[PDB]
Amino acid sequence: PTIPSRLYSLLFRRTSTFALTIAVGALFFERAFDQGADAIYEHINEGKLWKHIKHKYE
Amino acid sequence: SEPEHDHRKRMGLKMLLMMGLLLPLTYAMKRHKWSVLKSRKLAYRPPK
Amino acid sequence: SSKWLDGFRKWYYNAAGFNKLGLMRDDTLHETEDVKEAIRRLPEDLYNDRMFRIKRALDLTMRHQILPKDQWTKYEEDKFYLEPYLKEVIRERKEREEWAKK
Amino acid sequence: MYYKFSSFTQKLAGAWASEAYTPQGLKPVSTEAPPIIFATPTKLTSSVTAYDYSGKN
Amino acid sequence: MLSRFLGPRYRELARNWIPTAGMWGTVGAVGLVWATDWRLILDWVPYINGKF
Amino acid sequence: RIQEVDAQMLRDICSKYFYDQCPAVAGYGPIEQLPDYNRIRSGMFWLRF
Amino acid sequence: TNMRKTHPLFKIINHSFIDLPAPSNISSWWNFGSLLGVCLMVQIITGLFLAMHYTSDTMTAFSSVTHICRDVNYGWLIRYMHANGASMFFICLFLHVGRGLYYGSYTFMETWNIGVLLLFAVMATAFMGYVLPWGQMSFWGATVITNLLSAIPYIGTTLVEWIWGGFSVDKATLTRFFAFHFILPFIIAALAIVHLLFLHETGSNNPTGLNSDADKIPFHPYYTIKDILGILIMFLILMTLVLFFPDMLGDPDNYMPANPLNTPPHIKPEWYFLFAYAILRSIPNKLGGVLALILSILILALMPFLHTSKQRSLMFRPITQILYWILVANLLILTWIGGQPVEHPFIIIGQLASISYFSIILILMPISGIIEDKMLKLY
Amino acid sequence: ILQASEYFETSFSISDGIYGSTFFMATGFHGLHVIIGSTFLIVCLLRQLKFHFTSKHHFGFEAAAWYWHFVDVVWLFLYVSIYWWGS
Ligand SMILES: CCCCCCCCCCCCCCCCCC(=O)OC[C@H](COP(=O)(O)OCCN)OC(=O)CCCCCCCCCCCCCCCCC
Ligand code: HEM
Ligand code: HEM
Repeated sequence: PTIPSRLYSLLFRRTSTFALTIAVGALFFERAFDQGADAIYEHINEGKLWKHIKHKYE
Repeated sequence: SEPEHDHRKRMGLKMLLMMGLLLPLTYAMKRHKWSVLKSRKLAYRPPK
Repeated sequence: SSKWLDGFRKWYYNAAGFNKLGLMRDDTLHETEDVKEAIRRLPEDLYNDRMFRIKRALDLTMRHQILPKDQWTKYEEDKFYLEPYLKEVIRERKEREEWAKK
Repeated sequence: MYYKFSSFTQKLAGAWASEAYTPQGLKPVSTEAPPIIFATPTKLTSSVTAYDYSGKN
Repeated sequence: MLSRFLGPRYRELARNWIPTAGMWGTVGAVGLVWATDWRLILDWVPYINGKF
Repeated sequence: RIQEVDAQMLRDICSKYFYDQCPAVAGYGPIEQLPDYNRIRSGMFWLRF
Repeated sequence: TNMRKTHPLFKIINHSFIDLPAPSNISSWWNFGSLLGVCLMVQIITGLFLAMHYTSDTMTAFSSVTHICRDVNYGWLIRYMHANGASMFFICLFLHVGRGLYYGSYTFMETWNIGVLLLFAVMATAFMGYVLPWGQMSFWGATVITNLLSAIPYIGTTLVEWIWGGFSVDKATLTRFFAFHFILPFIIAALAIVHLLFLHETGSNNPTGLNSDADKIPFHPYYTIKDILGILIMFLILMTLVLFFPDMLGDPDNYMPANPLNTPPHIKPEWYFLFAYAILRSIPNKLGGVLALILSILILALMPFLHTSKQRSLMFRPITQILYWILVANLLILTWIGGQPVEHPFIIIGQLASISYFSIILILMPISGIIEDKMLKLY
Repeated sequence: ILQASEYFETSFSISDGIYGSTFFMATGFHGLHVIIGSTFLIVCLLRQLKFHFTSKHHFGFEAAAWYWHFVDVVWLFLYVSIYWWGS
């Protein structure tokens, strides 16, 4: 009834459920990783990219 | 000369973060599937 | 030859480094037809000892380890077990070659 | 003659008299016990899995 | 000429392999909508609707 | 107790005790065609379930 | 019953990659071989996506490459990974040959000879691919090295007129170089199949050089995941070399259009040819320089008959280890000298470097082998 | 250390009104108490590296965990009362 036993049992034990876990995690990882890397890139280049100066020239 | 410069650097940042995630995990898989062999002990039984 | 050649032989035996894998000298010889025939002519005890030492060395070189220093093969205790068999095989091959010459 | 405990199911199965009631053979003298050598000096401990620590106590 | 599999045992095998084949089909559909970035299903999901 | 056994609980019990489990392998004889522990362990589950 | 051992197509894959016995102690260097195959596929795949937009014409080759970089979606990515993948291909190739030399892998003579055929083919493929973008350096490097290939009396001038398809390098040379550059990686792939086939009759070598039949493991899952990890490390190095330093290994003079009347102050090939270039100009005779380049690349073929020790690997030969590392150092010096202009003191350094290179491979290593044989009390 | 950083980079001092006085005084005693807790954890860590805590009689880390949970619930009260609500 412990959490790692049930996490193995209903997610990792079956191979089709393993693949479903991998696919859903891939989609959510794509969204979160794209947001994180885009935010890091726009912070490192604060005021330099076009979207930071796009509002001045409407 | 390089209109792709900023997009290249963004893709490189994503590459660096993804590789820094992926390398210890793949190394861990190698260490698992090879740690079945690297802890192996051999013995010898000569009959004399 | 008296003073340092034996000392240089001991130092070179330490420096070459097959003693710290537990190997003897004749285990390190690369196989030819002559060496394979000499190995085939070995008795069962020396053959089994050789093959265990070889796979122990392969185990040690897998993990990038060496034997402890007390288990290093000593220079004086290193026996040349194979080379009479190898010399006999080389001699009979030379006899066959010189007969094929004439 | 009749029953010998065997057969991997832990059962008193049926077996011949020469092995059920004479389990020790007719060989006269035990010959040797060849010892086991290892590659590295291993700590082959039967009881309590050698020692458990992480430093000097 | 597929009359060799008309019996209760193959029906038993079939009802054993309904959920695994259905879950593999679910994996295939989710992977297809994930790889193609298909707009029919990806607009029905909360968190992935961020770039639209 | 034998009459209680049907197919569903039998394959549930067999999946509980066999599926995705690490075996103990002992061998004696000419056993180099006997595979390593990784292939024997990988054979204890199906990729299709 | 099972398809892995009875199906005639899966039997080949099982015999070559799944139940293949491999030595249990091979280091990371062996991964380089599989990396080479991966690079080949990468190059081929990226090459195909350069071929969907490249126009082999002297008016519209440079312009087509700029259109690939500036207007094709992610075309800059594909072009620069093709270039840096050629560089990574040569890095992995050099370390593959160095592994072959150090651990005595040239005793597989058929595998070694199919290897040096593969090396010749990939050098010619990289040459014609570098001619393909039709910049200043492409045109002038092609003209220089083909004109010195013309040095053979009574034969070389007809051969260079036949190779050029005209009086000098022109549109016919560019188009036939495009056809040859496209088609040579498939002969390379078939020769790699023959390379692997000639290897698998005897099995791989191990760093100790001993008979590994006492302890061998299947290729799956061990070396499968080991080569996967090597592929990931290689892709780190390659994508760092594309996404961060896309023209550190390149040459800026290739970014002007090919002006046939603009001779550059320096003319160089790419770096992976440069050592042979420094063996080329180390002799002040054109026949001598070209033939010395041929011997400097075919001394690898001569190598299996220059083995004198009763051992195989250099793991238990310290003097020959020292001579090998002096050889690698000399090769590095030759690369630097071939990068350098033909002035003082580079001419004497290059001459001594080539002399020491041929002396170390030809003379000094069998002498060191027989010295170590006498030193180990067996001769 | 990053509480010292927000002490360095705040817009007001302890003499800057009753809000500054209350906030800095409460956070100052919280910082003092978490320094005491960190020192107590350092002491029990150095005791455990010398093999002192057994499997049952390990009251030093029990007191450390109780003081640390106290510091945690007090910081939750400062987060609600001073930071989130009322500001
Ligand atoms: C007798 C030596 C005793 C050494 C003792 C060292 C300290 C021992 C106690 C501490 C332990 C240190 C680590 C031990 C390492 C292994 C043992 C060892 O020291 O080996 C010495 C090593 C190999 O030994 P060996 O092969 O016998 O040496 C022959 C010398 N040529 O040999 C060496 O290290 C010497 C290597 C010399 C290499 C010189 C190369 C000069 C030429 C380079 C040219 C490059 C190209 C230049 C360009 C050419 C064109 C212009
Ligand atoms: C076209 C590039 C090449 C490819 C794709 C290639 C491919 C391979 C592959 C897949 C292997 C087996 C894996 C391994 O053991 O590393 C291998 C091994 C080998 N290759 Fe190559 N190779 C190439 C170039 C060469 C060259 C130029 C040589 C000769 C100098 C060579 C000689 C060898 C040898 C001797 C082995 C045996 C390894 C051993 O047992 O030690 N290869 N190659
Ligand atoms: C069949 C596979 C291949 C095809 C179709 C192909 C095609 C091309 C094309 C069209 C170009 C010119 C486009 C450009 O320069 O960006 C090119 C350039 C090049 N190719 Fe290939 N190629 C292939 C394989 C290879 C291989 C295996 C190598 C490595 C030996 C290689 C090395 C190069 C190099 C070095 C360049 C020049 C890059 C530069 O512009 O600096 N190619 N290739």
